[PDB]
Amino acid sequence: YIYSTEVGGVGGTPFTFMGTITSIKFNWSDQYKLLHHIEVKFINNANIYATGDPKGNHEVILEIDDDETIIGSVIGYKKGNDGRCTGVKLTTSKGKSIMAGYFEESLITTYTGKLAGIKGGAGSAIDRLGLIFLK
Amino acid sequence: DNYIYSTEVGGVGGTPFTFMQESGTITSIKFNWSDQYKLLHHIEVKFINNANIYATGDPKGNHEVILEIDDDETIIGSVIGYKKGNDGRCTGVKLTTSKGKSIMAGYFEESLITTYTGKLAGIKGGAGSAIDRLGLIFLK
Amino acid sequence: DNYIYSTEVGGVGGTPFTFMQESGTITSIKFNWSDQYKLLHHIEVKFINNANIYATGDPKGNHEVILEIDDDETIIGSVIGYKKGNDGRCTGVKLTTSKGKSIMAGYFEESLITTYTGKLAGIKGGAGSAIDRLGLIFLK
Amino acid sequence: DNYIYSTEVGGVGGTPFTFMQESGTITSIKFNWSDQYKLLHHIEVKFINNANIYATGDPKGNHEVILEIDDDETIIGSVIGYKKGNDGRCTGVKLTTSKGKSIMAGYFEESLITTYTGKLAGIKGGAGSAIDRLGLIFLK
Amino acid sequence: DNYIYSTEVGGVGGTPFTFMQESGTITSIKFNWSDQYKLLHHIEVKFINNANIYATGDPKGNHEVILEIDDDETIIGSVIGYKKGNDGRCTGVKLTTSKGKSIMAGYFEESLITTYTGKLAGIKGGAGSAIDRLGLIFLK
Amino acid sequence: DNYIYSTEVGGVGGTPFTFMQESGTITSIKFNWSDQYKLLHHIEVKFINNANIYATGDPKGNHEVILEIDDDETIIGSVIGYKKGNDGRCTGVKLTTSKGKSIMAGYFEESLITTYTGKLAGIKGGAGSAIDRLGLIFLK
Amino acid sequence: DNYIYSTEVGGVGGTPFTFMQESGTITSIKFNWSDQYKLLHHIEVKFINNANIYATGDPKGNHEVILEIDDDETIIGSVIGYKKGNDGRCTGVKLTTSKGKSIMAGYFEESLITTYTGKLAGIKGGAGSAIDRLGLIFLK
Repeated sequence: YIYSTEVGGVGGTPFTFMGTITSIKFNWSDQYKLLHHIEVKFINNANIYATGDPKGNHEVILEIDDDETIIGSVIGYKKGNDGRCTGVKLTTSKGKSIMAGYFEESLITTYTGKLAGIKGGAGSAIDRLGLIFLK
Repeated sequence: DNYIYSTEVGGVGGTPFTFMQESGTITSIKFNWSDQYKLLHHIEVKFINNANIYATGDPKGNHEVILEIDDDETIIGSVIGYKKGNDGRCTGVKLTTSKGKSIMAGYFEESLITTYTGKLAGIKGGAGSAIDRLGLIFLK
Repeated sequence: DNYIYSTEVGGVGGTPFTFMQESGTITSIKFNWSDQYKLLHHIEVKFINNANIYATGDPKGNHEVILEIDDDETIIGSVIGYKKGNDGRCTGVKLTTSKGKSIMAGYFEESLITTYTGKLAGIKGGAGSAIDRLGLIFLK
Repeated sequence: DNYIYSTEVGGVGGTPFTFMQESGTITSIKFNWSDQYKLLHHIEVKFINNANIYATGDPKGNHEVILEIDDDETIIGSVIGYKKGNDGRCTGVKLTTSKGKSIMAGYFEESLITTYTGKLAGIKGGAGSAIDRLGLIFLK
Repeated sequence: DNYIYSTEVGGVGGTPFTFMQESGTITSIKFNWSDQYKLLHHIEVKFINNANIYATGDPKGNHEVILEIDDDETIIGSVIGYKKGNDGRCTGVKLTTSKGKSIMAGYFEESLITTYTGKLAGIKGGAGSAIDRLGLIFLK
Repeated sequence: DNYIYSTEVGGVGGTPFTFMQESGTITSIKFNWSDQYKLLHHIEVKFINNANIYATGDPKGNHEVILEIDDDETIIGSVIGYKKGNDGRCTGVKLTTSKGKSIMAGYFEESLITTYTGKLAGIKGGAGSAIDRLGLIFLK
Repeated sequence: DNYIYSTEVGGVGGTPFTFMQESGTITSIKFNWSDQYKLLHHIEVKFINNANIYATGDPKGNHEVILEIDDDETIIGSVIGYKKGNDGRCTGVKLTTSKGKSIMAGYFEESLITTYTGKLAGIKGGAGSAIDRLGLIFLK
């Protein structure tokens, strides 16, 4: 497994969810321009692993075929100890793509391959998010 | 199953519907929608080797689109717009086939899902005044 | 039949027409339409190895387009605009062939169908003042 | 005989013309047109291994375009703009070849035909003040 | 000949020029033009295995462009702008080669020719104050 | 060496830095920059098989970007914006890899370098308040 | 020679320069230019297996660009802007390599040359205050 850089702040409760992700969901707000909540289903598992309070007015879901990889990954975030995740654009190997939240401060173009989990911290909002892939 | 169920999105309201055939694939599908309420209201679905039209929800909407689908043609680009929550609704659908055919009906102002892809084999959900909830279904 | 029938779309009005030949395929097809009423009004259709012009509905409209079609050339992109309902009408047609040839006729302001694809072999429907109803037909 | 005749479009007026060679192909084509009247007025056509210019209609127009055509080069995109009816006229022509060459002449404000495609082998029609009527011609 | 002569376009005025070799192809070519008069005024042409610079017409124009041409590089996109008539002139030239090189010179406000294509092997025409008349020439 | 040193561009000011590892490559890089001063201010760099974060210059800037880089992924498109002269500075960087990944940081209003390409293996330069000077380094 | 000389363009002024090495190729190249005078003013050129910087003309200009060039990377798109005449000057340069790298320097307001393509092996010309005259040079 390959662990992307966790970006955003140091706040909120630790989460680590790690089969392959076969669905992912991003709750976000216009009022605060933050990611607030994430859920993640796995490949042969009905269980929904979730984190942070879904207090936001939009959500998007990306379903992901068994053979489909992420080729284009970007997380928007505010940098610093006092930080937060603000947005995410993902693009797959089949042209599928999702845009969530805002990109007004800092960015990371992450590592690419088959998305295998996420890790970070979450409270009111998503304090910190880093992706995980295969080789 | 020999089948992949997309996430049913929208609300928990209306009457359960499930359209599939023992060895059939969707060969045609229709979406009624309104400008006044920005909702999907009605759906119909024919299948291969079967004249029967399976329908659901009240077609009270002022537009409709139909996609016919060749026997060997797959869905490669699928998106459902919807309002999230227990008290939710479907608002729009874009489909794109494996032959460049594309239909786009509805509004996408709140929430989205980019679904799974393959040979469209049925739909599942709930419907009343409008389409409360919709999830697609594919082969392997 | 050795034939695939597109959904006839539009209303139930006007006189039934059906154009197909024992061993022809459509070689030419014309669409008359108006700006004043935003309707298809008239259609004509020549066939391979046959000089006869098969026509329907009154050509009262201020524009027309013709698509000529090579012997080996297929339809890959077919769309009919229409008003839905028992008291309905066809409003427009975009066709695209397998050589990049394409025609746009009339208006697409209410409802659409993306039809099935193959070698265009005839048309069927009803016509009066205007084209009440149109469905295409292909080989397999 | 070994030839495909596009539909002659436009009116029934002016003097008959038919330009073809026993085993030759058009190697150059010219279109005179006006801004004042938005008509094609004059055409000329040389053929392969033959310096003679076959011409028709009065060149009273303020623009002209010439398409030269390589020996192996085909027309893949052909369109004639025209006013429909017994009382009709040709208004414009777009041609596109198999090397990306293309020419645009005149106006397309009333009616169109997307013609048949292949190696252009002659033209036929009628011409007077202007080009009353034009149909193209191809090999197999 | 082993050669294909594009149509000389423009007027009948000025002194005859013909730039050719028994076995040579243009290696470079230059177009002088003015903004004041919107005409081509002067041309120069080197050839492969010949240090002679062949020129014609008075270079009284305020811009020039040069296209150098690799040994294996062909013209795939050739156009000459010109005023038609006995009393005529060349106004512009766009060339595009087989390596994406291209030059644009002068103006295209009246008439055009899309010429034949191949490896450019000379030019021929008439020139005085300006370039009265220009035609290109290719191999087979 | 086993390397290729791009040109260090910008000024001669600040403290010398050099980040390289004995048989390893940059696996991640970060650029801090400001809107207020239109400068690169700080850089950090992780390497393959090494948890250490090597950094330089004061991160007083209001934006940062990070590029992670797969083990087999190369830089194919590299550009550094900078103010030239003894009293100079780096103002921006665009990088593009062999997987379409790309990052933009800072401003490009004065001077540029399109660098050498291959596997990014370290950076070298000088830094103080800001990044006085930056040059990249690749594997031969 | 085993070398191809681009046409030197611009004026006849300034001191002759010629940069070439017995078996090497340009590995780097730099263009100083001004907004105040819209001229190229200075050029520098490193070569393969040689740290020496060969330069010419006074760098009095407010911008510079550098193109680094991989060992196997060729120029596929080369253009020099210049004022023509005995009293002439170079105003700009666009280069494009065989890896998508490209640089734009100075102004293209009067005259151009699209040069010969291959591996850049040196430059020659004249320079003073500014770059009076520049021609490129390639291998076979």
